Amino acid sequence: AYSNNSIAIPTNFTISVTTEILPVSMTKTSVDCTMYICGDSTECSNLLLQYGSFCTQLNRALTGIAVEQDKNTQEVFAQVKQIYKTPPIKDFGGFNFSQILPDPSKPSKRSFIEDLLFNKVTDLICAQKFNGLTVLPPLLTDEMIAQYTSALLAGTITSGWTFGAGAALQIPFAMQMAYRFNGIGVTQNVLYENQKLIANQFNSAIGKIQDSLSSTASALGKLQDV
Amino acid sequence: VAVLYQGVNCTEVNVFQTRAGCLIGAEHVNNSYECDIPIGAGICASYQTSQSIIAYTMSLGVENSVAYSNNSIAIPTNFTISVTTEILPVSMTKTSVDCTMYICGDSTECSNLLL
Amino acid sequence: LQSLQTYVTQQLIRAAEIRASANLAATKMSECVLGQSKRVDFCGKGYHLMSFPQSAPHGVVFLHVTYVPAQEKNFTTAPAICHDGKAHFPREGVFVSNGTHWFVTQRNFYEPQIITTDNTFVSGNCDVVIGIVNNTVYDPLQPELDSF
Amino acid sequence: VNQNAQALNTLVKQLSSNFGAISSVLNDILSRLDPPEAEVQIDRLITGRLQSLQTYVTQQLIRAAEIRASANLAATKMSECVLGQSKRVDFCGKGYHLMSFPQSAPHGVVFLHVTYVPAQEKNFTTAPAICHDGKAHFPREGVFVSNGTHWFVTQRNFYEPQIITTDNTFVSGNCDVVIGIVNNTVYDPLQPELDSF
Repeated sequence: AYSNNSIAIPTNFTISVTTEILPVSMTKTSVDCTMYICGDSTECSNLLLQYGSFCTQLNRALTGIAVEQDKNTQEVFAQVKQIYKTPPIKDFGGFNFSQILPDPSKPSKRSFIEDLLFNKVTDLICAQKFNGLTVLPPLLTDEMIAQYTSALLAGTITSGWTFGAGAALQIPFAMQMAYRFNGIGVTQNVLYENQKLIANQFNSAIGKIQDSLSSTASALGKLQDV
Repeated sequence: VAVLYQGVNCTEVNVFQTRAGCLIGAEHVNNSYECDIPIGAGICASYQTSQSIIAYTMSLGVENSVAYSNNSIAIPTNFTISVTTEILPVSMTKTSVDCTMYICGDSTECSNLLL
Repeated sequence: LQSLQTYVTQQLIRAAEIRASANLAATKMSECVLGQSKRVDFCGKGYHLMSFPQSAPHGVVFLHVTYVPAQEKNFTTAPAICHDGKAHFPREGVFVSNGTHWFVTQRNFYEPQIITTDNTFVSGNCDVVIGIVNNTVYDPLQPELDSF
Repeated sequence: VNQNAQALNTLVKQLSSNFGAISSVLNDILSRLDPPEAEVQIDRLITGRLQSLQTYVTQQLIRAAEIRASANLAATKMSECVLGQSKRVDFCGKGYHLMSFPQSAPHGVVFLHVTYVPAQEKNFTTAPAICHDGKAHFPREGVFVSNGTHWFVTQRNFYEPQIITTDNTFVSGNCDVVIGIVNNTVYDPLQPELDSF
């Protein structure tokens, strides 16, 4: 409807949580030029050396790919050099983060969500190393990239927007949403009066995202395509 | 110098074994420091102390537990103006290569075969 | 050698594609996670609030907490209120009415507020404004000075 | 600069490779063997040198894609960081951005960014609201702070203690809803002015 004197203001809202899958790096592989022609023979070496430096430029090229692939993970995964920890006593104002927070009782540190993300994507590394394609392991293992994520989560729960721009400043998360609503044009009256309703909206949204990732395995297809 | 082998255990061969492969000439230290020359699979090396090359686990930085409470808040009482440095490329060398003189110059038969 | 050269050239093209996706993920890592971005449909649908990273093989998964309004109701508006002959323009928000009394409220949520001197401001006069309506602006100092 | 030097250097050195022929110099082959048997060696030399030139053009186009991604990123930092003021975090560099000073450099540009980072911090006691006559008060800009004695109003970015007044807060709701509300006395500036009058 279009009228000069008519206006619509929302009387109620909802908090939706979505998922966007962006690939970061791929598996680094470097193939040697002499063995790809043949091994244990001088005929491949004499006629292949007769073509000059082609092996050297293609090898330096694949090495350059493997170094930039470690550097892309370095500019994304680790933003800050300071590790943040989650306090043992948790009062967030009615929010349940135990699904997205790592579980220390597991032998490897991962969350309940990362446990499903590792299981929904299909040793194969040594199997590829058997045919002559060498897979070099990444500089950052799975436990430390997950530790970078748990550090960034623990900082958002505790320090909020402060540790990105400087030293970590402790702020309660109940007051943190007051600044996040004041930044988008929402009065903090919505937070302080409806906080109990927002707790059930967020906890139900996290349960729906966990159900979507568990029931639908095609949401990770962006990485499966890679 | 610490010689590193990639994707193989120690066969021929301060001989240690890591996830990246056989690493000879370096020492393994259980403590963890800031990385200098990286390798892979969470292990790197640096030259420290009668000094040699030591190999160690990736340090993720200083571990600091920020206190959190309902009524606790921290506000900064002072500030610092810092200048950082960002280097980005813009232009690269402009190159133009001619087919006849680059492949075969001063050759009439090869210049006619290129046309 | 030609088949291997085809492989390396195709890998270099994927290196440029994976670099465009990694720098886009690093940019969304800085704006969506550490701080709060006011950009629309960058951090995802709705008004952005917070982003939660999660480790995933060869990538990263973001959980975006956003503010999406749901229920609304049609109200009667007006750009200004004419009281003593000079226009009263809203400082923050808009003028709304249910058909009986004019209210002042923000655009992102409905929180009824009476017209006072602090929620509006005086600029210009009443003839030059198109769509201005007449009402009575409540003076907060009038009953206080009368009681004194 | 090293990728162009190494690319041009490989591009020149491939002329010295023989590519399966008798010699890399065309004068020794054309001055000895007859033209019909010699044309086979010339076709193998052109195809090999040709494969090196198409390899070079493919690497230059691929490197052209990275220099264009960096150029568009440089134009983006040039737009947001230099002329205006970007509120994006960790775009113009660590900290709250202020201004950027560009500097010419060979085959690129260097940006000098002025940032605002806090230094000293001090732990304070906070409350979401102030309960006075039975109706709640919320801060308009900033948060509520206390040193353990009196409740103050200050900004989040820096500490400027202020007495709770009616212009520094706004009246909404009541005291039985907001969790963590505290009781205090809201100062009204009209009272001493009327007492003096």
